Amino acid sequence: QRQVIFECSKFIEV
Amino acid sequence: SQKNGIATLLQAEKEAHEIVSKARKYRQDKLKQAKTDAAKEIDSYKIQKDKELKEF
Repeated sequence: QRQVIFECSKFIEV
Repeated sequence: SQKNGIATLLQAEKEAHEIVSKARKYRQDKLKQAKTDAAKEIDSYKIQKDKELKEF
């Protein structure tokens, strides 16, 4: 659940 | 376009939520108004009866 937040804040920052 | 597109979504959703809440606000306010504008009709009719009761 930590990783699907780390890899979906990055998708919004891109 | 990552945060521009999400920004578009976020702003749209706030704006939809607020228009629908404005129509709901309008319904509450009209039902209260109904309660108010019925209170005015009652005491103009009562004093009408008071007036012709005084003739007697």
